[PDB]
Amino acid sequence: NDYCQHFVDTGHRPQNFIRDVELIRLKDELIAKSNTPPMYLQADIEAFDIRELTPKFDVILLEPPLEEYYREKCWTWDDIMKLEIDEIAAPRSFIFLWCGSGEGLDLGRVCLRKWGYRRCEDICWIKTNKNNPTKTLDPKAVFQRTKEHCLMGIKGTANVDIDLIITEEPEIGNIEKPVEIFHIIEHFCLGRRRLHLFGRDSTIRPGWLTVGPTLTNSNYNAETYASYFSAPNSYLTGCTEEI
Amino acid sequence: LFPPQWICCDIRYLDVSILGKFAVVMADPPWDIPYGTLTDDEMRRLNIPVLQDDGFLFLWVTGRAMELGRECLNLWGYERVDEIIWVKTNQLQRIIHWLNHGKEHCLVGVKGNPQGFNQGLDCDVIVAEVRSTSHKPDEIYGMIERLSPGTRKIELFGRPHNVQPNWITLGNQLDGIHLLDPDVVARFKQRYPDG
Ligand SMILES: NS(=O)(=O)c1cccc(CNc2cc(N3CCC[C@@H](CO)C3)ncn2)c1
Repeated sequence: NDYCQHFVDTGHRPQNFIRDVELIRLKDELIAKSNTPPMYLQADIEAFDIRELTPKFDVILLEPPLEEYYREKCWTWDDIMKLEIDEIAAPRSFIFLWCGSGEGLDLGRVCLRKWGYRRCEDICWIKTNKNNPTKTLDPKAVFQRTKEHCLMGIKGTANVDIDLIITEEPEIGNIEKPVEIFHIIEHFCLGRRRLHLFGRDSTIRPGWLTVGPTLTNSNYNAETYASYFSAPNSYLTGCTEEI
Repeated sequence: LFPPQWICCDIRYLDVSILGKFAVVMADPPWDIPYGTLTDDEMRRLNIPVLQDDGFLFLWVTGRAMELGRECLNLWGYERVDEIIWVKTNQLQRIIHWLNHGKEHCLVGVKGNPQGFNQGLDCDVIVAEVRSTSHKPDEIYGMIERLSPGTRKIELFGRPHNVQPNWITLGNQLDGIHLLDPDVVARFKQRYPDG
């Protein structure tokens, strides 16, 4: 059966018909044990000197609010590419950049290279439409856009997850990204200094520092934050038992 | 001339100018990421720019060719305007480095100002089962036909099971040469009087 033809016939996206979206590890308890408490800071990142965010981060999750998401401030790739991300990334560290589905697939790669990362994975958020089997197509678009990409970059020197996330297309005006990206990220056991830029009250999470203009409250303190990684907790993977 | 056509050859050397202009180019390159590999400079030098005036290019990429494919795209005169994702399943509609890979990517680029294409009929996700080696899902031909009905199109690095009506297929695992279009039969004679 041709699922692309079906979509042309019925409006049901081909990914509506993927199913399964043995053996147990559940190591996530290791992660959750070593998790730092959630810290969060309201800040206008356009006007915020990101260098005041210390120490250097092992993982940065960057979710700039793109104009294409809305169809209180949209960020262009011009704004994003000028963030001084490399000034807060650890010499060995990881980035996850939400790029949307348009020009960001190119300009996000430029950003990654600009900040010193090589792209090592391309994670696709595939959006099903089971609940209502076509939006205003971007003028350059050739096809209907039913997915978004999160780019994973690495700078500096086992697999549980796949590079796909499959969830139902959220309500129009809902800009939230699937919480599953946090599960993929934490399953890598990368380092415990994890920063989420442009997070919201609703994304605050144990083990992460969340910075965004729409946070209603802040509890960030640099020395307090630094303390969570002071010896003997320095180079913990975040997937180890407590010392 | 509608029915399938093909040219067993080395794509590095065939003078593709004999073929005329196409509404759609598709290519599954053997990226250097061995067998019948092209190097990045051999890829870069492919004379893609002569195959189209206005139309679309469909370029399969993996690994570091996600970056190199974008480079070739722009070098060849194209802007990437879409990126098709083939989600791979096995029979039971079940999804078959740092992460296991469930998908292959096909960059979509545009050159010129195409007219009379049916944009937005299909979406950018293909769900199909994996088949033989580097055998891309047949759904793609249906997607491209609906997007550009009737027009002439060309596929690079294809195999015998890729020949399709309205397509000229190029590749070195094809069987000989088989051209039906009068114009292209003429030019092929003047350019290669002896095969
Ligand atoms: N003298 S050579 O044997 O042709 C030769 C030897 C070493 C490299 C090359 C590269 N140039 C190609 C490759 C090609 N392939 C690649 C493998 C899959 C096949 C499916 O048909 C399509 N097709 C046309 N040109 C050619």
